[PDB]
Amino acid sequence: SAAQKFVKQVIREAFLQDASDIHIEPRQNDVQVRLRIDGALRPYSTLPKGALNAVISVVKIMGGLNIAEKRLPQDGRVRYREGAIDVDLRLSTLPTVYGEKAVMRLLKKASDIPEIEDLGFAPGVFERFKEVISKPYGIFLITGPTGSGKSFTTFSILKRIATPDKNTQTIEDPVEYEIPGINQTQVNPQAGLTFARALRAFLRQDPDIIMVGEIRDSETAKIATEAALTGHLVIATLHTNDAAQAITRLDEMGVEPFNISAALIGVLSQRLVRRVCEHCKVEVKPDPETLRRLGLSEAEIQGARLYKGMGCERCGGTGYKGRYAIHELLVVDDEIRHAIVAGKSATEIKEIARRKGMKTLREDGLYKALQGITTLEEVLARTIE
Amino acid sequence: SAAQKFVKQVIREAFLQDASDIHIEPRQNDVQVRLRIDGALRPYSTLPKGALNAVISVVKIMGGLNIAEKRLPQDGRVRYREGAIDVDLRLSTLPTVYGEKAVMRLLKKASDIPEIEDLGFAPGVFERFKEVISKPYGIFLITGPTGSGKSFTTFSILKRIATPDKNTQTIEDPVEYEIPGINQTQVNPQAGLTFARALRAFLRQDPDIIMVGEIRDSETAKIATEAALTGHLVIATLHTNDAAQAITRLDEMGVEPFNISAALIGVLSQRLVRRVCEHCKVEVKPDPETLRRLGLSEAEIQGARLYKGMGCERCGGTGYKGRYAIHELLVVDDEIRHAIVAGKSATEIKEIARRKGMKTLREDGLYKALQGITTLEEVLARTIE
Amino acid sequence: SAAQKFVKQVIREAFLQDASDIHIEPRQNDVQVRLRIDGALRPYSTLPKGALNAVISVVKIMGGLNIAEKRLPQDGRVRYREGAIDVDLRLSTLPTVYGEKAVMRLLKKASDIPEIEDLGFAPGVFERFKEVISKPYGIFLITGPTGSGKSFTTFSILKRIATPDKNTQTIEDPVEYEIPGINQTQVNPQAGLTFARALRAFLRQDPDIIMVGEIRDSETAKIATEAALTGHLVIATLHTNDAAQAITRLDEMGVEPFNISAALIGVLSQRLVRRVCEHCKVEVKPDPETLRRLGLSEAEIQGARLYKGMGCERCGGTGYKGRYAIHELLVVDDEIRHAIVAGKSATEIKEIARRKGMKTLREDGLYKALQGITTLEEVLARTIE
Ligand SMILES: Nc1ncnc2c1ncn2[C@@H]1O[C@H](COP(=O)(O)OP(=O)(O)OP(O)(O)=S)[C@@H](O)[C@H]1O
Ligand SMILES: Nc1ncnc2c1ncn2[C@@H]1O[C@H](COP(=O)(O)OP(=O)(O)OP(O)(O)=S)[C@@H](O)[C@H]1O
Ligand SMILES: Nc1ncnc2c1ncn2[C@@H]1O[C@H](COP(=O)(O)OP(=O)(O)OP(O)(O)=S)[C@@H](O)[C@H]1O
Ligand SMILES: [Zn+2]
Ligand SMILES: [Zn+2]
Ligand SMILES: [Zn+2]
Repeated sequence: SAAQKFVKQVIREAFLQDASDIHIEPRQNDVQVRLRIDGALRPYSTLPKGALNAVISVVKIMGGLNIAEKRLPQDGRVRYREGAIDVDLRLSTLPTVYGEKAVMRLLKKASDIPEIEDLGFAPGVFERFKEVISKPYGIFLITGPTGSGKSFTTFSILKRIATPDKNTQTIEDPVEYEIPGINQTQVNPQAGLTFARALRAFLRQDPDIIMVGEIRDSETAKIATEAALTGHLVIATLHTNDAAQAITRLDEMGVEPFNISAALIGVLSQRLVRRVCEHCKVEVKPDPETLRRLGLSEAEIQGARLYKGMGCERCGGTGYKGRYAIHELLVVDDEIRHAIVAGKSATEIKEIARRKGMKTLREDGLYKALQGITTLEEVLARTIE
Repeated sequence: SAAQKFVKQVIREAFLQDASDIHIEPRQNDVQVRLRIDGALRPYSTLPKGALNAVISVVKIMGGLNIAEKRLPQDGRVRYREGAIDVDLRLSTLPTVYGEKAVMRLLKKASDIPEIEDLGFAPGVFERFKEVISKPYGIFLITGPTGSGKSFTTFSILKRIATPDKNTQTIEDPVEYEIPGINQTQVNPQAGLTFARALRAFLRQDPDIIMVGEIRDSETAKIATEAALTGHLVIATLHTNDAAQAITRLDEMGVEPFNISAALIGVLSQRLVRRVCEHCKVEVKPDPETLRRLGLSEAEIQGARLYKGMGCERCGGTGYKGRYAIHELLVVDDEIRHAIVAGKSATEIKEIARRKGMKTLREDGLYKALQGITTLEEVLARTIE
Repeated sequence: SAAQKFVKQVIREAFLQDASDIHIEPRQNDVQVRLRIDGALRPYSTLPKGALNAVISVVKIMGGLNIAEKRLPQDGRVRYREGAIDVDLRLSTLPTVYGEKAVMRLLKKASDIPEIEDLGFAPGVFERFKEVISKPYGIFLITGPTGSGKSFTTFSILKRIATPDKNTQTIEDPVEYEIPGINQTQVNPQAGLTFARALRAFLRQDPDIIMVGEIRDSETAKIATEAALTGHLVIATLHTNDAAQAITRLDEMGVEPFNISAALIGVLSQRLVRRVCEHCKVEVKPDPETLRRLGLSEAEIQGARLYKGMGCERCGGTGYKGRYAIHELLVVDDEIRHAIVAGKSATEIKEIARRKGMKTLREDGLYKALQGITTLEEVLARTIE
């Protein structure tokens, strides 16, 4: 067909450019198609309004979606294959004013998961991070907004840690990609298999490592914490702007600070900044007023260099190509446990940690921005500085 | 054709007078016709009682309603075109003791939606408003009664922030304006497309900005907060007499307070006041004693220029033409976060917010009455403070 | 049948090596079986993928699990006896991506039933325990999670109170031990001999002490309570984490509040906590804030020491050797009854009880931990939320 011919090419072009998502959107007069690359959407094509139905058909067919239904959202999955390329897609259709909208999400593979040496950790923090994950039990929290690289990190860790002498059990919503040598369980709300329900079962499963996909309940916060106290390694995900507030979040979710204190081994706060395109990279001579505001001594200010991409055909005008990770790693020690009990605020916990040598998201992004890995713009945007 | 001539004229006059609604009311010995202008009903004309059924007939033909049925309400939509007039009309017929009443609403378009610079924000509030909508994720609430300008503000915001690198998704009941650049979806009961069912689907649609037209049920209030939590920007409308009560209401609706404190960027409480007609505008010497019980200081009573419109042909005698918005903008910071958890009252929150810089509705009203934008009574009639 | 033979061989080999746990894990092309020996998982054997369901059915029948239910976790206990192979198995089935995973833990072979003086009650709590179980009649509830030591405690009580001048009748699912001096009846669902059917018969068997293995009906709860009212002593097992919630549990099962208030002598809640290896004990300097937060008085904090096992040859790798029980004893008085009728919450009731001097599991666990019986972390794990 011609609609079949379009879906093949847009998926192929997405796989070739490492696009995260494909948006097929009807509008007043046309159909716009967009690709998400490096977290940001780009224009790809524009179709005649009549093209919409046939295209939606091709997509819905791939995922076993009902062509008859156009009044309700639908959800499908397809293992898509075209000679060279092989990728799973999650298809989503949504009724819109101008007709159904389709979104195709290209899922990653276990192949794609990095080793912990290739995460982007600075030299000093890397050795601390290597240490905290090597502990035999406790709970290690990874926090940040969606698209922060949190899953990539958690599985990077599990890739180094889940050896055959251990049981590695995972609760996930959904399971994105299957990992060899660990046990994975998928949340099933229709059946009633919730995060809290599966976690309770894990305790009956002789676990060694438990991966909690996401902590939203009080209930899962307690069980995840109880697994930790029981003597297991717990890797879980929380949604917090900061490392320290993960401590306060657990308190508000109802974990008493003495439980938190006896189980929390460390918190990692992750954000994902965009990487300056190499072809169109250009030095910008910077601004002493910022750098001043992130109290970089005025000895490290005129030594400092900053960079931006200019936009070229090789980055679609973006000035960016690929992404990089920035890290705020809070390691729990004997001065911090005491501050968790006694009830210090997140701000107070953080000043202690920083005074021990914790680098913040800002301070990390900046160190990477002074290498031209990313722009100062991107750093202040994803964090708050 | 005489009834056709009347309907033709009254829509023409409503159009030119910026009239929300036309009211055609059967009364004991006549028919009364009123225009709502600036939110206030206004006498337009009187018809002789035996002319009712001809006029209702014209109105029904326009919206394709049944003439035979006079015992049950009816509803229609017409795209009205006469001369240079192009308006969408919503038609309502309803049996009353003296016959059927008719209401025709004149609908606005996307072109009527202002730029955020033209929303009427005081300069100190406007800079904070801007910093609130420019955040990457979180939930921002716009509260107040119907006809307060909630939608105008919402889309004004989306005009500035729904840039083409982002997915901007809408759920609405109904979709009012057709907006370029964004994706809109309408609630559909008959198909089972709830607010909550739509919103659940949005989370598999790779969204950046989410707009929830109205939060009515407890489930929708939870999913929108969740979506904010995970890393999405959410703009939603709520009904509260006060900015602080939007916090409390989410609580009452079932949202975990730790989730509220975590996701909430801010609240905007809004009303509409009437502008002083400036063909009537006559300066009025303020009464200091009355301006003192109203919490204004001695400095503010100086530099106070009050006005009242002495009715004219252009303002229909009311002394007012046009409307203006008054604002109460709660910006969430850490102290408001700690008070949201720990279950402080709305009154407690409010006093925190003010101490931190928030102007109440009354205060923003008074401030603009001293600029002669509006009059004192309008401020007092639109604010219980 | 080939499946049945495999399961018998694995349990045989686990038994003989003294393996802790047996793991049957589906994989992508493979069903992998692992044994945990001396703390580590070792590879036992590999089964083809198409053998998975056959094996899972075998182990489900052994633990009385549902074969049909494949998308929820299940749990059962089994006593495996084939020849010299005699071992209590805890069975756990977990839904995973490649199918159901089954885990079987080999339980430490049950020790002989002790005197109530060796159950490990605190000195003060013990005097109350002794006083509750001396009562001539009424119902005494023993409650807690699976493997709490419930059955072990009830038979220890029966060891003391079941005297030859009394008839002591027992309804069990199933019968575990072989105690002299008493009469024991096992539930036969096949024959129609239910918990409730037996309990009505017991009232025609002239009893003195009745023991119900489990209350999981309304009718059983109602008959057991009725038996307590007429003037029989009833020891019964519930599965509630909190002692005070066990009262609410009976109300949910339909027992009239006034029959609960008149019959309930008290409720025992217990946990099993791992014990520190004596040959390996070290002193830990505890944190005053933590102790304070756990309700310890300033006098007690003064010379408080805590203990940990470092890992010793005697205790394998872990610093723990054997178990000990912690207790929470709710003794019903006149005030409690008044709360039950016109029912206050389990929270209020627990408050009242604590005000009358009732020790909590954590408080009980703490003091035992303060003596070196166990670690705080073991105590915190079994008392969380
Ligand atoms: N360290 C990294 N360096 C560069 N790119 C990365 C890195 N980690 C992740 N990415 C990319 O960014 C995307 C974000 O993926 P994720 O790791 O899932 O982030 P996440 O949203 O925090 O994970 P979730 O939502 O908890 S399942 C990945 O698909 C990769 O394309
Ligand atoms: N800032 C403003 N200044 C002056 N007039 C305004 C302003 N905002 C809105 N209006 C007028 O007031 C009318 C009602 O505003 P809306 O925003 O549509 O009402 P709303 O009830 O607050 O929100 P809804 O219920 O979702 S339409 C608009 O149609 C305009 O005519
Ligand atoms: N106070 C105790 N100290 C040491 N070990 C105990 C104690 N109580 C029980 N145990 C042992 O731990 C196991 C406890 O099992 P039970 O006493 O049967 O518990 P239970 O509460 O009946 O569990 P369920 O739900 O009936 S399977 C038994 O093997 C006991 O031998
Ligand atoms: Zn470039
Ligand atoms: Zn005028
Ligand atoms: Zn030891």
